Amino acid sequence: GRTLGEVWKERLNQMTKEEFTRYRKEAIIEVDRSAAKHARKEGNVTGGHPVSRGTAKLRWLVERRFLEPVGKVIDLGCGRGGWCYYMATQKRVQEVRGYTKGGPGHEEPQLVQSYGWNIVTMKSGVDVFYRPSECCDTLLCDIGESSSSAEVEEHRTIRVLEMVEDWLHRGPREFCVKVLCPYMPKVIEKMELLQRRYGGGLVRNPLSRNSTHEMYWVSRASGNVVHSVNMTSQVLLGRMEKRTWKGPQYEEDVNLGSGTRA
Ligand SMILES: Nc1ncnc2c1ncn2[C@@H]1O[C@H](C[C@@H](N)CC[C@H](N)C(=O)O)[C@@H](O)[C@H]1O
Repeated sequence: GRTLGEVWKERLNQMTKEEFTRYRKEAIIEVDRSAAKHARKEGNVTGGHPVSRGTAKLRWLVERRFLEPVGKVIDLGCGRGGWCYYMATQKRVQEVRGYTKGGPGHEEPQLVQSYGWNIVTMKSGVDVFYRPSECCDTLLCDIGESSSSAEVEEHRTIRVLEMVEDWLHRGPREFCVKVLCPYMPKVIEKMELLQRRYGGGLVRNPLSRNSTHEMYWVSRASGNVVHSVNMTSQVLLGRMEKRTWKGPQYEEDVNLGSGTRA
């Protein structure tokens, strides 16, 4: 259909099992989680290992200044807690509150003791779509249930964005919101309006797998929404037609350290 994003989606759903798994990691940056996995088994809760691949993703963003976490942090759809625990290590942050659905099929928050864990409070069993908004200085959201249907994803992304705006009008100046399907017309229009009222821009995280078109709307980014999205659709589409396959590119999963913060 229209938009490069839609052709990408069509081509993805047409791949065989083996090519789909090969393609999703091609040329993306991927942190090694071996040590984190063995620490979980041995119960090593103070080794400083992140609880998921999510922290390395948020680190990429914060390290490039796409946002500057500060004050009270609320993390919607915290899952295991990768973003909460990473935010707990930032000096400007003083409180981290995470909410996640939990329950069968969903990740439960993992309680570990990486640096600043005492400032973190995660509550499971909370479907954020029904929870009235709360005040915060930094708002984070990483919700986006994928679907083979681009229309389903468009609807789910709009739902997220309308939910997120309820927390934004409260005052959070700093934010990072995952936009599951940014290429569909309704999300493009919704984002253009959201960008007018709250600034920021769409950024493609190189740690994301090629099997998802997800991009992050962060407060300290800018630029045309259509341009940014199409640019990403092109990179994703180009990775399907390579003749030389190099697989995922290694990067160390940085240690969060341990201890508590005053
Ligand atoms: N309606 C919802 N309300 C609250 N949480 C949700 C909802 N839908 C999905 N989720 C959670 O959102 C999470 C998405 C994850 N990718 C978050 C990972 C997290 N950012 C990390 O770094 O570890 C999942 O754990 C889902 O269970």
